[PDB]
Amino acid sequence: TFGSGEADCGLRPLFEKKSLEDKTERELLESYIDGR
Amino acid sequence: IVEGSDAEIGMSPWQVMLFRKSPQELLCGASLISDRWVLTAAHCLLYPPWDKNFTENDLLVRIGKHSRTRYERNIEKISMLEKIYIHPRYNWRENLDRDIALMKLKKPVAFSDYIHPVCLPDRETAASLLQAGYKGRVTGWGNLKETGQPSVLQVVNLPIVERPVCKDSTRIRITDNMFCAGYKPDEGKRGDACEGDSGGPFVMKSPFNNRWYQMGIVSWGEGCDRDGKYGFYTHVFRLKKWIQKVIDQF
Amino acid sequence: DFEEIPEEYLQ
Ligand SMILES: NC(=[NH2+])c1ccc2[nH]c(-c3ccc[nH]c3=O)nc2c1
Ligand code: NA
Repeated sequence: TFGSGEADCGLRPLFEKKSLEDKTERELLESYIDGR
Repeated sequence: IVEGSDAEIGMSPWQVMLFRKSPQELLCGASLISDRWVLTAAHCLLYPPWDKNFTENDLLVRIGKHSRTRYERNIEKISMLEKIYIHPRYNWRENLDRDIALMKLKKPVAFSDYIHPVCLPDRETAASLLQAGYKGRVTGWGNLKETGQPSVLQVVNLPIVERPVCKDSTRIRITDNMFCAGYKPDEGKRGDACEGDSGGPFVMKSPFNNRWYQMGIVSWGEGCDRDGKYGFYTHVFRLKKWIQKVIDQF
Repeated sequence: DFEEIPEEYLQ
């Protein structure tokens, strides 16, 4: 509502929250000069 | 989405559909930013050239979807709008500069595994992720070809392009409130948003806190997936103050 | 093409 958003925003129930990855997110992370 | 794949169940839980009541049809995409606010492209609502000028009453917001044409009983929610706010300086006369709009729902929606909001970026996240070469994701139920509509929500991951390249691909004036993304003719990869995808979200996943942020809104393009051309998006972080003002003033 | 939605969403 205020800046930023909700608080628990951007964490998907069926993925992040269960520590599961969708099939192409790795592609994104790999393009930010790799993220990890 | 041209050259995208079928999304997964709950992959983009913030994807929203703007549905017209009569005729009943898909208009644009939108995104869920809080239990009561939806973000979309102003051209989805008001575009005088083609006599478009919708009001609260003419639209419906369908949340929690996957299928494009079916009413997914017990999974999606339908809300009516309370108010529509367009950016005071949205420019529909020249280049769709400040193409952003906010809609206030009648009632809050309850989240689920299929309905969850996206984060809006902050100065530092914008700073660290909106870099040429980095890939973002776009989703929508729009056409699959320039001239062919999907059954499920589609997704494609595109790279951000250097501004000089974006400007040199069109005759329209790019402003600092837009950015473009897409592969080059020379990257053997395709993909783009297309008709029916406007208003939807271009997102990135931060590697600092694993959250998905929405950096852009599908705004425009010249044709779909044409070589040499790119898709332009509204720059959410540059219009964020405007966003905060209407959400804490109303 | 689109399925019908429950009438209480038109009103
Ligand atoms: N190729 C693209 N990146 C693109 C993106 C959004 C579009 N939106 C539209 C559009 C076409 C007709 C009516 N309204 C629209 O938003 N064409 C579009 C093309
Ligand atoms: Na292209």
